[PDB]
Amino acid sequence: SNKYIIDATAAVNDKIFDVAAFEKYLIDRIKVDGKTGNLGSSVVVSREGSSKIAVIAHIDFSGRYLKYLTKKFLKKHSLRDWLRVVSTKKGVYELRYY
Amino acid sequence: SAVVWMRRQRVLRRLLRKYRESGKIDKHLYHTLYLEAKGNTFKHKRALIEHIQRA
Amino acid sequence: KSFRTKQKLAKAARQNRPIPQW
Amino acid sequence: PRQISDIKQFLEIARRKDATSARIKKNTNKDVKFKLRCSKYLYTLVVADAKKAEKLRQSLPPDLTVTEVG
Amino acid sequence: MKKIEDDNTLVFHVHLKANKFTIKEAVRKLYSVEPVKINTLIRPNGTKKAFVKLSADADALDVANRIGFL
Amino acid sequence: LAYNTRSNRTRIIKTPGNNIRYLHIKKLGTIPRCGDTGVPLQGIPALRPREFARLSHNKKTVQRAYGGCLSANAVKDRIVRAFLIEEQKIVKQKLKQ
RNA sequence: AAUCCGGUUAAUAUUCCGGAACCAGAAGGUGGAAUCACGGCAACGUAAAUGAAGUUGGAGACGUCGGCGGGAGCCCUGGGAAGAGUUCUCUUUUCUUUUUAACAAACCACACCCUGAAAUCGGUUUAUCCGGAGCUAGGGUAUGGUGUUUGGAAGAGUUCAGCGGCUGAAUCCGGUGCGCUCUCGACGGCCCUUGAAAAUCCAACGGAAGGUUUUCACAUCUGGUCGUACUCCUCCAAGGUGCCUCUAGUUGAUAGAACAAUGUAGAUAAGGGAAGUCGGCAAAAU
RNA sequence: CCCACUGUCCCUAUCUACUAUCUA
Repeated sequence: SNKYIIDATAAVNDKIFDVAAFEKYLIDRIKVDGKTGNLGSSVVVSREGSSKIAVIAHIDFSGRYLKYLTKKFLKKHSLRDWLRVVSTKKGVYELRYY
Repeated sequence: SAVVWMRRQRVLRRLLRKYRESGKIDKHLYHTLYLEAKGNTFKHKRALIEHIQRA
Repeated sequence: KSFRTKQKLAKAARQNRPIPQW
Repeated sequence: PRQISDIKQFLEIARRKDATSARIKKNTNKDVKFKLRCSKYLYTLVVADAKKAEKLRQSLPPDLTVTEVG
Repeated sequence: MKKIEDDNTLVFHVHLKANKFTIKEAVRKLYSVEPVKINTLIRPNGTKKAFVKLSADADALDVANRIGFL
Repeated sequence: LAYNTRSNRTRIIKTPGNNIRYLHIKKLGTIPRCGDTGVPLQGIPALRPREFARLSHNKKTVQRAYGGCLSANAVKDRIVRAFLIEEQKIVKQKLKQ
């Protein structure tokens, strides 16, 4: 039902984060009902092109949850100083530098 | 105890009035049940339901 | 504060005025 | 402020000399609000279709100093 | 000066027995201008000060220049 | 106005500036009461004594004899009592004549 | 009799600026209404529908206490959104915010009326109160405490993003409770000494008088005098478990250096346990 | 009166802050 989009055009251009890395992180950290990989048919993650990550969910999926998941990878990469998560529009999150 | 008694009395009175309007209990039975319920005869709604079924 | 006390306070504050230098 | 729902009386109260200024509001709901300032009361009118809204723009007298969104 | 430039209101030191009615007629007869609102206060020294809000037809800045205190 | 009294009955309202302000609400009006019975009359809105002037003539009085000053039940009783007393005077006069 | 919101100062705001209302009084004018208006069994209703003298009625206008009901705000909290966190990992997580005024419109429920004649007593309060002086029930009438939908009104405010003042977005949906604060309604007591006055406004009876009236609508005008800065008996008063913390406000009260004796205060002490003193005074014991 | 208790006492000792002291 609802669609959530995470833009990674800047990350791909600056090589800070790759589409494969984002897809692997999303798959391994999607805590759908507390279980990784439990997205099922209600929620499906389908990233079209190597510039965005799209999730179509029939249930609630918090944008803060996506931001928190994105921040965990950013903290792991230790790139929080040069990369921050911003919300360009409702259901859309993008990464911005300083 | 006053808060519990106030809620219990209102619930019993509302249930008895609803039963009287539904035709389950006649006017005489409803009046007798209402008088009895004032002395906390039925401490639970199930007790009143059992009494109505036994009636 | 009436007009009277306003003028009385003004003249009270006009009494403790520094002397002209001429 | 009297909410006015009759276009014709909105027209006649505009022609009457008591009217001074008029404002047109375009909200997000694609509704047009006609606010007319009178001596004591601000009369408003909400219309929902643009073609009637535009037709009532040109139906307003030219002497009235109408203004667009604020 | 701020009120003259922004609020279009002149400021005078008026006679302590002058009310809003006489202040209006004094300004009209002395400066040939039209006040539309007058607000009077009494300063701590017991002297009346009156703010004379002029019309939109005239402006405070030119009238102040004509008086000579601009 | 220090030393708040019964006059300073303030109600807190939320302003459009996200601020809580107290608004002074005046005392509610009382409906007129019937002269004889003393019970309030029916059909008269309860407004302030000064605001009662603005209402129309028909909005303050009921369309009946002694309407707006005596209750309908009192009006019926007064009408009945007067007729019976008049009959007694007529009966007494005939007997005395 | 009658005002709110937003904005504004180095210092003043329900006063100033911008916007939006309200009251009182004054005349004519325009439209509408009656020839001293109709309808409903009734309670009563409506755009209007003259009322002298004289005679009344009502509001103002009235103790106190307790419980219940209603609403508002505040507090609590679920999401939604935004930002700021924390984050090897865990934590859809932590913190903060999420506005609608006066006023103006349409609609939204205990007292009475009509049918009715009741106990085999019914209705019913948290608290048994009423009923042939007319119950339950049915249909009405009025009073609208309120609530719904708007207008006011997003153009404002707030929060995020930017650009160079401008441009974007959001400002949402709930749930609630013996919660606190304020107010209203419906009761129940205690009264006893049965609970200020007047200004002011309205209505009734009455029938003088005769293009007239018109308590309907709309336009037009005006609102003087004085206080208003500031300082301070009384107002406003978060959360958690006598403490701790947030909001807010200070970090001042002449300072420094040394720590012997003295004095005050607070402690601990082997063995004995009131042998001390006129004396279990003070401590510890409990 | 009995029991318990303790620096009241034999018989005082130690520690802490303040005081006390000096300096401007």
